[PDB]
Amino acid sequence: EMLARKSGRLLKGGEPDVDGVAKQVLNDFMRGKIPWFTPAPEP
Amino acid sequence: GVFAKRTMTKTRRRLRDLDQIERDLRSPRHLQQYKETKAAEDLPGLGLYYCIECAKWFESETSLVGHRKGKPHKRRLKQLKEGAYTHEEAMAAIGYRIDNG
RNA sequence: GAAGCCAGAGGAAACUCUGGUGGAGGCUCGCAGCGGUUCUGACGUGCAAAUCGAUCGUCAAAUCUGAGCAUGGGGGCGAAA
RNA sequence: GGAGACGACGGCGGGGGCCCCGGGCAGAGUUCUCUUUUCUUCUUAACGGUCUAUCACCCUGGAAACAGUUUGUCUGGAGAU
RNA sequence: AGGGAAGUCGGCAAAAUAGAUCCGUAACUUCGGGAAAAGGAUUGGCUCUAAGGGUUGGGCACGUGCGUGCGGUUAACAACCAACUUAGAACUGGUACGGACAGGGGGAAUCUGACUGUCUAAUUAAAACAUAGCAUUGCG
RNA sequence: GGUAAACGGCGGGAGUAACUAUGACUCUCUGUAGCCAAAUGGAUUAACGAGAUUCCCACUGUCCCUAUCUACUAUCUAGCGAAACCACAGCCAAGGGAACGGGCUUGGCAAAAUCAGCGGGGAAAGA
RNA sequence: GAAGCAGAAUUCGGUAAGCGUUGGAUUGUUCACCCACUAAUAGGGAACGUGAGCUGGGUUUAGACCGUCGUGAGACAGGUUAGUUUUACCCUACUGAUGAACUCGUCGCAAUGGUAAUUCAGCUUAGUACGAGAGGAACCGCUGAUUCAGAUAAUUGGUUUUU
RNA sequence: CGAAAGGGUCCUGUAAGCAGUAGAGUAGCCUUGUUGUUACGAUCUGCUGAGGGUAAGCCCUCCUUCGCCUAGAUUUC
Ligand SMILES: [Zn+2]
Repeated sequence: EMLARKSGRLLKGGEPDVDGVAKQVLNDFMRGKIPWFTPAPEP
Repeated sequence: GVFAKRTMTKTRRRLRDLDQIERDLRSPRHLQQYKETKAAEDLPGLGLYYCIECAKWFESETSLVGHRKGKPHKRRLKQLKEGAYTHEEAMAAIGYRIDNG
C-alpha cells in the first residue's frame, strides 16, 4: 500500500493497486532489480 | 459532469439517501454503522476526510475544504435545511396516523 | 516553452536561486489538404476494371501541388518493392 | 553605379476594405401586449494638385551619478540624449 | 432489468473517457523528457463588487498669439472618452449545467526498429528501405 | 618475400637431441555486497510507433437471452427493364463388379396453374 | 437376476435408445487434461473410404528477417510477422400462402401423416422397519422445483415517431 | 354506418396572462429613510391536479349535432 501510494498506482477513488504493485515487485525480484542471493553452505 | 451517465440509475450505482444523511447528522451511531460497512484502507485519504452532508470521502483536507465552497455541497445543505422526505411526512400527506393505544 | 535579455536575493569572483521576458524545434493536439490503419463494414453482372462510410497516419517540413523542360526498352528511373 | 532582381518563418506597428456600435432623414415590416422598435439606402474610380506621414541623413553641442530605448537589448566620443 | 468478458482463437465490436479552471503527478531517463502520467475538486441562471486604460490642462516679471529672466514638482488634481478580460460574493432552478454540438480511456510489462521520413497505384505499411553517426578502399 | 590478416584455422604452458620453415619427443594443467579503474562499471539503452504479445482497473447486449423502436429496402402497383447460365431434364429407396448415376431393373408412389421465403443439393469462384 | 446385499450406500449382470447427457479454466501446444454443478455429465455414424454454409490451427503465392546449409542464385532441421473470391432471381427439396374444375354456403366425419413430456427435491410414512452402535429406508398419500413443450400480457420490467 | 362533439378512462405535470408589503442587490427622486418611495431583477407564491393530449388496434352516448342508404359492375349445376 505504501509503495502504491508513493508510485501513484491508484484505482478509482485513490484505492491502492496492491495487485499491480505486487506484480511489479515480483518482476523486479525475478529480473535482477532487487539484490538477493542464497548463501553457500559452510564447509 | 456525471461519470457514465447512461447507467446512473442502476441499483449498483445507487448513492446514499438524504434521510439516511439526516440520521447520520443527528446520531453518530448510525454514521458509525455506515462507516463500519466500508473498508478504511480502500477509502480515499484512508477515510480521514469525510463530508457527512454529501456522504463523500476526499483525498485531503484541502480537497474537502475546496469541496465545501462548491454548489453541490450548498445544494445538499439547502436540501437538508428544507428537510428530507420521510415515511412520517408521507403519512401526514394523506392524513393517516399510527394508533398505539 | 530552447538560446538571448531584465529585475530581485546571495556569492570575493566565477557562478547559484527566485520571478518575468523571449519564441527555438525535420516537437506536439488538431481544421483544410496529403495519405491509406482498421472493420466477420457497404458494394461484389458496383456509382466505380479499386468506388462509398466510419475509423485512423501526417499536418510548418525529407510537407502538398501546376506549368515548362530533361532521362526511352540491351534502356530509364528507383529512400530498393 | 543604381533599378529590373528575388528564401523561409516569428511577433510588433501604419494604411485600405470587411465586420461591429451610436445618432439623423426617408422607406418597409411587427404591433393581444411590449418594443422612441427590427430591417434597407446614405457611395465616390483612374488620373492630378496640395499638406502630411516609420527608416535614414544634416547642424549645434560634448555624455559616468552613464544615458536613450523595443513586446522582443540594441544604440552612443567612429559623437548619444 | 440483474449479472459484468461467464462470449470469442483473440474484449472484434460497442460502451466508458473527453472542453476549460484549480489541486496534484511515480519508476525510468540520453536530464531534454516521461506528463494531459496516475488520482482528485469544480462548471447553469441572475444580481452585484473589485482590479486591470486613453486624451487634454500649471504661476509670475518684461518685450509683444510667440521670445527670454525666473519660480514648482501633491496635476498624489480636475474635465472628457473608451473596451474586453480576470478575480470575489450573495440569491436562485435542478433528474442533467463543456445540458445539442464538439471532444484522450487509463495503467503494468515483454519483444522490436533509435527518432521525423519512404515503398509493393489495384491482396502485404512492416523488425523492410532511407537517415544522422561510424569504419574501410581508390584517386594529386 | 611482406599482409585487410578479410575469409579462415586455432585447448594452453614449459622444455630440449632437431636447430630455418612443418619441427618431432617428453613433462603437467583444475562482499547480504569486494577490489580496481576517469560519477560510472552500462545492451535489463530513454524518447518515439495505425509494428507483434500477456495482464489490471474502468466500461459495457460479447453474451446468459433475447426483446423492442426508426429510416431505407425487400413486398404490392404504374412506367421502364437486363445479365450469368442453359445436351435433354429435374421426387425418392435398393440393385446396376471397374467403390459413379438423373435416364436402366425392382419397388415407394404420383393431380392443374401459382406467390413469399429458403440455402440440403443440381447449378454457381474471370475455379 | 445374483452377491455378507442387516439398513443405508453399492458391485456384477439382463431387457430396454422412451427421455436426458451441462458449464468453465488452461495455446509456453500432438490442447489434452483439471475443477465444479448435476440424475448423469455414455460412446459412436450421417465429413475425415478427396472434396463451395460461417470462422480458427496442418498451411504453405508475392513484402520482411533470425537460425541451418550453400562461393552464389537460393534451398531448408527450423522459428517469427503481415497478407483479395465477391451466387441465387433458375430447377428440385423444404417452410409457409393462394387456388381452376364439382351451384353457393353452413354443420360435420376421419383415411393417412405427425405426436410429448422429463428428472430431482421436500412433507408424511418415521428417527419407524433394520441395527451392538454409528446410523437409517420403502409402498399409498401430499407439495414444490429442473429440463422440454404449448400459450398468454391482469401485474412487474424492457422498448417510445403517441415525436 | 360515417364524421364531429360530449362524458369517462389514461399520459404529462400546473398553461397564456395578470397580480403580490415574496425576491439577493443595484440606480434614481425626495420626507433623506422610519416596508422612505419608484424603476429593473433569475426565481417564488396565487388564480391552477391547471393547460395540453386521449385511438390512430381505449370505452360509453335511440334520448348531442351533421351526413349516408334498398346501389353499380361481373359471374353462376
Ligand atoms: Zn459536502
